[PDB]
Amino acid sequence: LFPPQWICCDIRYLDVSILGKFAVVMADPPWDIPYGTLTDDEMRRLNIPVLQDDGFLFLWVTGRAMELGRECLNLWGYERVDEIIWVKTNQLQRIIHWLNHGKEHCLVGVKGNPQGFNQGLDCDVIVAEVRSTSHKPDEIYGMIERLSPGTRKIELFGRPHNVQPNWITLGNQLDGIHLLDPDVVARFKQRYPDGIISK
Amino acid sequence: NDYCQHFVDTGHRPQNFIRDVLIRLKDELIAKSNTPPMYLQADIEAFDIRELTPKFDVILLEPPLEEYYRETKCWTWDDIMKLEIDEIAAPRSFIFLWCGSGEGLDLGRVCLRKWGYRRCEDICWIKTNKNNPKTLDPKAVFQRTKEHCLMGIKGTVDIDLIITEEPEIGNIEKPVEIFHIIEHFCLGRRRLHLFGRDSTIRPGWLTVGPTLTNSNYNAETYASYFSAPNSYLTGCTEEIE
Ligand SMILES: CC1(C)CCN(Cc2ccc(N3CC(=O)NC4(CCN(c5ncnc6[nH]ccc56)CC4)C3)cc2)CC1
Repeated sequence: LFPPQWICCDIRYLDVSILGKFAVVMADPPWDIPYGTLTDDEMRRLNIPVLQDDGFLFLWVTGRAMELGRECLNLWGYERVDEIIWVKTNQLQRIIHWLNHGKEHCLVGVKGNPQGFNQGLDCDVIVAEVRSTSHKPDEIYGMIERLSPGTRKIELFGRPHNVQPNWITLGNQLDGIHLLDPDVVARFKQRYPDGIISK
Repeated sequence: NDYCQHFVDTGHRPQNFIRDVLIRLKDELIAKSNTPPMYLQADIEAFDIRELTPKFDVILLEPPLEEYYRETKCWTWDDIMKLEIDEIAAPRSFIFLWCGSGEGLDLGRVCLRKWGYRRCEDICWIKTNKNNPKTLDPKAVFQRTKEHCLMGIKGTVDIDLIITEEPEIGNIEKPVEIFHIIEHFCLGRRRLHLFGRDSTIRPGWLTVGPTLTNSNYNAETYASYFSAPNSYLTGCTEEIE
């Protein structure tokens, strides 16, 4: 089901096995380092490994999560094979602890033996304007679509604007449950006959 | 405007379109404070590092990675990890380590931890290709257009980006700007550059490398530049009368 889909839930507790396998996973976690944060052990316990067999993980990091995110990436069974940086500009294409930070990092991990992807189409730098705070640039999606066109993709810790075709978006600030893929709608009803996700 | 789509369309890397890419008393103060350049030819694999004294406030480490020779002795991370960097680093000191863009971004972090540092900055050298609108690493997912220099600290004005045009094939030089970023930190005066070259010799720095053609290093002479009353200067203050 190509059009946007999403699930308001706590990713800590949702049974993500109902979602099937994805070619690309993206996460922009609320690293514990102003909103609902997760602890490092909670981050480590996320059931990422079920989400994929062969494919790519995109994982945004900052600060000390630069190391912690590498740890999680490895724990979950990926190899870091690239790292994208987003150069933050204003509308006039000028750049926005010890140094001022002109960039944000997104680790790229691979799992299994993915085949049929278009590696090498884009380059590891994004140059794009800041929108709201904590908002990743839309260009990541075009990059991810060219890398792996038409495939199933899941985003973790998304927010309303993040919903995209071919993507299922999980986040706690989303508006209810909107699912259109039959295989998912089936497994959802079976695991959650009453539309509530608790333990 | 979507500069990733545009790179896909025309071959211009997104960074080509960043525009614009006084602290003058500093720099002059730095320049007054700089020791005479000192340099020493040494095969660092075969060279007892401890023979370099006194302990350094800043270490810039630029080992020749195999990936630097796309179309051209390479040091592996295996080799680099075995360097005894903690033996010549001062209790409070700083390391700047050039890690490339591949496995170095991980193995370099292992080195920093192995030698006793915590990373506090990741400096990115973003290479524009305005003058020539890439054969990829096997594991690569994207075209690689940058290099990382990791900053580590141990113990108690500038941006984390350097933008320049990609050097000619087989030019392994790193942007001189890295030196400016380091000097503007005002971290102390004993500064070591491991795997430097004749071309990187510079006031304020001790350069050690296998390809240096001449040497002038002398431990006692070097040490004399930091004896009292000069032991603790940042490099950003006036000389003591
Ligand atoms: C490109 C960047 C600069 C890179 C770094 N990063 C840092 C960042 C900043 C803010 C946020 N969050 C802000 C927010 O308000 N909500 C969420 C989204 C839904 N969400 C949850 N969804 C399901 N289960 C949950 N359990 C507990 C929370 C929770 C809480 C977080 C996003 C996430 C990451 C930003 C972009």
